[PDB]
Amino acid sequence: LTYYTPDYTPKDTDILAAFRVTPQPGVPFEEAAAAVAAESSTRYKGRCYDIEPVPGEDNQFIAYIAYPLDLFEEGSITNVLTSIVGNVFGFKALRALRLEDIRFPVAYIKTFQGPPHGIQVE
Amino acid sequence: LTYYTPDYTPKDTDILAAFRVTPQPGVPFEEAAAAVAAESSTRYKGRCYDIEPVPGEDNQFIAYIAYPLDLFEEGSITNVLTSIVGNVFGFKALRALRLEDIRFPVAYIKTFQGPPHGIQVERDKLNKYGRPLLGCTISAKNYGRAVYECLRGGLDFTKDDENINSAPFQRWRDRFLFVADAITKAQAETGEIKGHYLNVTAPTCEEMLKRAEYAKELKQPIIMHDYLTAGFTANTTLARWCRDNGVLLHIHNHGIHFRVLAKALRLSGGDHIHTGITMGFVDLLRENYVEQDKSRGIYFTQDWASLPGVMAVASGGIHVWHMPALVEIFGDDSVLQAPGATANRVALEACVQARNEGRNLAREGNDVIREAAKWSPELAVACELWKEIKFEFE
Amino acid sequence: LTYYTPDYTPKDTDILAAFRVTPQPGVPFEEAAAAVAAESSTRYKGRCYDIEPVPGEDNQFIAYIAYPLDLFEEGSITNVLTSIVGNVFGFKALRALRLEDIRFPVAYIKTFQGPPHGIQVERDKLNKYGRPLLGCTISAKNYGRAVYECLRGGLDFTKDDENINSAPFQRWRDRFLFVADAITKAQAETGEIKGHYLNVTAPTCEEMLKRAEYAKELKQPIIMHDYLTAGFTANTTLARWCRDNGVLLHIHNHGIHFRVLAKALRLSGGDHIHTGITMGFVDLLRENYVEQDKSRGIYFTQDWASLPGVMAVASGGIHVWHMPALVEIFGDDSVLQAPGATANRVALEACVQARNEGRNLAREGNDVIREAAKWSPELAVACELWKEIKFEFE
Amino acid sequence: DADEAREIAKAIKDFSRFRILPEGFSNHPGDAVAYQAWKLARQYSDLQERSRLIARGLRFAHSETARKQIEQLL
Amino acid sequence: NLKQIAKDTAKTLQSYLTYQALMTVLAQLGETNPPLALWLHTFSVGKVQDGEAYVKELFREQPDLALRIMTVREHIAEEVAEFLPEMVRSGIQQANMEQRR
Amino acid sequence: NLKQIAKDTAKTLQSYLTYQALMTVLAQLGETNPPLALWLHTFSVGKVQDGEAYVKELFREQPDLALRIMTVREHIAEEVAEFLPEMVRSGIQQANMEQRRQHLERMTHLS
Repeated sequence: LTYYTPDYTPKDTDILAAFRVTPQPGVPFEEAAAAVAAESSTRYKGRCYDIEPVPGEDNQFIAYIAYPLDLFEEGSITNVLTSIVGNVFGFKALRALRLEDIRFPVAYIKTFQGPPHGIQVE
Repeated sequence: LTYYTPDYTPKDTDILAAFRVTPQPGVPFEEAAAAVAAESSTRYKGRCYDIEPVPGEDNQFIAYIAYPLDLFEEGSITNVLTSIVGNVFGFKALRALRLEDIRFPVAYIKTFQGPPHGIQVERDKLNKYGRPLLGCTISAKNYGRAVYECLRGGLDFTKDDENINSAPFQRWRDRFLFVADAITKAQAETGEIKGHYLNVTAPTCEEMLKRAEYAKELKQPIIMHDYLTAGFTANTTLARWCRDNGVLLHIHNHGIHFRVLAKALRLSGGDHIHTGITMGFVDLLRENYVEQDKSRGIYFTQDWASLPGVMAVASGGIHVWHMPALVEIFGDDSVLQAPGATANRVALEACVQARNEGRNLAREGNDVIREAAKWSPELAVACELWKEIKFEFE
Repeated sequence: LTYYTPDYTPKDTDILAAFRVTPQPGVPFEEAAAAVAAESSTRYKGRCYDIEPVPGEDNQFIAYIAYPLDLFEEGSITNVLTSIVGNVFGFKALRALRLEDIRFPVAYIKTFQGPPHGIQVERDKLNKYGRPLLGCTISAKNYGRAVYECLRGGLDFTKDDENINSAPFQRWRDRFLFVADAITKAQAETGEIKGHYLNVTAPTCEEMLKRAEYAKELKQPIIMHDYLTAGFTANTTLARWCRDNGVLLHIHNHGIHFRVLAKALRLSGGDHIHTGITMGFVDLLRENYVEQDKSRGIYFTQDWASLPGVMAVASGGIHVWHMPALVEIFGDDSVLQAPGATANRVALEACVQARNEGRNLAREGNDVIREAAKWSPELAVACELWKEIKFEFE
Repeated sequence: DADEAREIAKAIKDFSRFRILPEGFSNHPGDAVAYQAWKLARQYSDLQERSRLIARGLRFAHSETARKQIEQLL
Repeated sequence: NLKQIAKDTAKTLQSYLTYQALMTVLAQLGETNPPLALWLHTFSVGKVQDGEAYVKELFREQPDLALRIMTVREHIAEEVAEFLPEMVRSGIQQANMEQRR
Repeated sequence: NLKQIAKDTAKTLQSYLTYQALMTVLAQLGETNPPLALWLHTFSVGKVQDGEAYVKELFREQPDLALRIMTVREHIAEEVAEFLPEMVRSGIQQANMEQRRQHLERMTHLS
């Protein structure tokens, strides 16, 4: 339960995910989000810092999970898409789970080289 | 005059310089700083945002210039050191100009790869942990016979310094064998693994590629060269020969201060470089985060953001009796310079245990050297040779 | 004190240095010079053979130190500049120390290969004979469009100076095409062949090997980089890329004087370097034999013994109206820096014929600029912009 | 944690390296790390930057005279 | 009294100014003439700051260092003894404050 | 350099000027309070240098007499220490006349 600290502001350099979560009956909204931020990774742990709900839809809530910077390899999309959602889609305590967004920092975007050609170079 | 906007906060991602400026008579402090931030570069312009003065010194003022992020090339120290101070040292409107500091952002530090080996990575092949190192400078056979008996006293390595290249009396090939044949006869007979640091300097680099492929074939330890009479361009062809081999890490009023030269040299590479302000950059090569100490030359604040450290080299001279003065100041993670070599290891190893008892090694340093004479005859000779010079004139 | 034998003539084959020394108070002139010749090297020792003083200046004396021939490695400038002044600048017994001169022997000059191209060899692909040259410094397309219209006024080349590397707004590849596509549209439309001098500076050298193999594939003229933030080691991997290609020749109180830095740089390589004493090294880069001129900084005598010359670059600034002052001083064999570019070629070409008539171009220089306005409207504008400032206060 | 007690042991090191006690501070390490957190907070001339060093400055300061020196910053 | 202490101090001052000579002497010959660096500790045992007693022993060998020891003292006694009135008073303000607190 | 020297000289003679402080108190208390002089003589032998940092140890056990030692840094440091400029250089000229004579004593022995 040190994987849910809402008393925390995610830093300028953190990697920062969202999740449109839907749990089983009776499962609280605060333990399904600690069932996501902890079983992704393993000061080296993600922490669900916010728990915002969704109005007028089937019982969803928006989980804001904040992984550190150093947790990942510079310039890799396979690592980022696998160390985050490796075995987190495989729970039975959730009815559904989607990954709506990722914030990459400024510090981690410019490790990558990107598209070779752009709106100018084409 | 759009190069001086003090109504501006430099961003989280800006590149950010300082300058200890001194102008000609009558030249204002606000136009000399726009004479720096504009003639460096050319939304694409640096802007001197602050103009702070210096108390009790010859008319200096501290100019804080803020270049954008995109102005520069990712991973280059030659570009950063040249697009900033290209033709800015060449004015006659200034009496002097120094470059005291640079803040790199977090976003631009981790473009670089850095030193190949750190405070952690150095201890793999180097068999020394938690205690600093030792190493002393040295025909062709007779030259090999002398390093044959310096490492046999405790020296963790030795130094082929003072510029020994292939002369007609002592060629380059016949120096490598006789200080490789002199390691194989002191590794097993002393119980530790030692190197002999050897120059790779050649006229070409194709010859320098043969003075570093012959050295470590699989033959030989971690073996270095310089940065002067060479560049951040010359030592990039061979500091990235450590990206295959792990073999070359030691780097041996009006200027650029060394802490700018030390940011340029960690980020380039190398594991222990040669050199409040003496404590200043040695808390930049070794630390992770440094908060702004204006009385230390550390005028900025930048976390290093998880990148390998780099140790320091003792730079005062011969130090045989003045051993516990270095152990506190450079700490654990540094490097220092056969009877005359066995006195070196004993005085080093003794103090470190008298620190860990809790004895104040600053106010007690000489008596720890004196108690280590009663089981070591080579420290019986040295303490009488050095200086007890005092004044009790109160 | 066997490092000071004034009873000795330095041989025909010795290496032979000078030093403009300034000691601390009370330090004699005869022990500071033995503090130089001994701590440089270590029959294998340099010997200060002469101790001549300097008249009417702050207590200097000229120390003549003579190292043997065999002490050094054949063909290396890094060794010569490092085994001589390694730890000799680091004394506290001297207030200052400069290195004014070096005599290389005849026997050691012709170990070196030298500049690849000379006063003869430069005129092969460069289509300019018997008259000096011209060249001015300059997004990515809009950057290519500007050199597209500087060479169309008479500029023999242009300069990608002030440190333009690949930034996120202007990459390295998309700058080469648009100033190669801008040469193919000014070679035929002006009747001459022009280059655009481009930087090759990279972080690594493996990237620098791609910024110089892409430039001249067979694409492109003779294209250069620097010596600072780089070495005689960094620019040896690419000055010997001119040993295949002929493509990079322009090099762009207490010190080392430039004439030592100029002996180091002819012998390294390059065809025209950037910079009584202004006349001094420009009679070392260009001459064959120079006799001893103590009032010119030329303290020694060494024939260059048949090795390729190297020209000079104008180093005073913008010079549009001050054209005939440069033509006499640097002579024929030198290099100088679209309406604003057509005024440059006209003022250069005019003076050269008024020299060959016999008119004294020193005492007549401005009137030759004035008669060239009556057929050129771009020199009608420039002469009014520059300075007629005088004093007739007799 | 490890790295915060790293620097607290550094801050008590320099506070005890001194031959002189500075103004308003005593021998306790709560005064040591609140002396550096005030000595390095004089240099800001801005209000919303120094409170990063004032919340930590009000986290350690042991004697009441060492509490007043932190209160001058506000 | 009040006057003889000022000549009493001036005799002690002159001694310490000769110290800064010999530390400047010793820090320079350490690399220039190292044969003349380990023999300067034959004459400076217990009291370094002597002026002529070592020279009376150095006449029977080479005495030339003394005339350099007395020309080091020139540039410091002409540039500290004039600036002395504020340089000693400024440290009084420190040692007034540190003891009052 | 020289500012390295001059700042070192600023503390050395200061500690010497705080000794003539303590000696003026020493002769003073041999006449007023001979018990207080015999106890001040007991602490004086303890071989403790650094006169500025010596008076601080006095405030530890005796915070009162350490003010009278400090008192004459305004009062006796004006009749001893501003007289130093005309009383150094005069002695240097004397040493230029005392020791130059013995270059002649050897020369007469060489004569």
